[PDB]
This record gives sequence, structure tokens and C-alpha cells, in this order.
Amino acid sequence: SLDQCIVNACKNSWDKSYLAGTPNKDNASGFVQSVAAELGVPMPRGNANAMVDGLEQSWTKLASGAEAAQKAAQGFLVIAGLKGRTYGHVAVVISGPLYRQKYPMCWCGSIAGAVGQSQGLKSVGQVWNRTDRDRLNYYVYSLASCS
Repeated sequence: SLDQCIVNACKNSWDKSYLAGTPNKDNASGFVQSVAAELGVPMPRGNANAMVDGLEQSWTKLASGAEAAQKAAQGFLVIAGLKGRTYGHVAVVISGPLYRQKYPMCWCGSIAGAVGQSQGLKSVGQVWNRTDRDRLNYYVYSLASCS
């Protein structure tokens, strides 16, 4: 699996602060901004909702969580995102066996504390709730980031 540079980018972004005085681990949008900046990949800017709008307008959309993990394994940056009426949430998908045989492993910060966060050991079906887990969108950047 060729996702090592993305995993590293996540680890490195975890202690950074894209926003002044705001550790990425407590800020979903910021966290993926730092991941993207570290991989030389243009990321739509803004809060989670704004980012999902931009990803929807300009990025490739994948069919499943399985296709998402596959794309991570091939070295592509993959964002799982979902708008909310109030606030959305985004996360970086990484390679690894699918949780409940459906949902890919991920990294994500969250203002919600530990229950919202993941350091690669929670899947998207353990960050997002039971109903939301099945509504996620998966976006992949058009060029691979890992050689």
C-alpha cells in the first residue's frame, strides 16, 4: 500500500494549527487543510460545509467507501465529507480493511473532542453516526501524492 506519505501528512498535521491558536486536532477543516498543504494539493478553503461545496464542484467523486480506501492505497488524497444543516464534517480517508465490511479508516480533527477525532484507528463509520455514516461522499484528487 502506497498511502504512507498521506499517513505521515496526517501525523504531522495533527499537532499543527491551521488557524491561530487552534490545534488541528480540534478543527476538522483546518486539519485537512494542513494535510493538503503538506502534500502540495489545492484544497477548497473555508469551514467544513464550504469545503464540501467546493469538493463537490471540482473533485472526482467515488462510488463507495471501498473505492475510497482503494484510492488511498494507490496514493491519492481522499476526503470523506458530509454537510450538516448547521455544521459539516470532513476527514482524510486512508488504506486499511473496512469497518463492518463497508466503512474506510480515517484521520480527522473535531471541535467535539475525542469522540469526534480519529488518529487512523477509527473508521468513518465510527466518527459519523449510524444514519450519517451511510450518506458520506468520497472525493479524490486527480493526481497521486505518493510516489
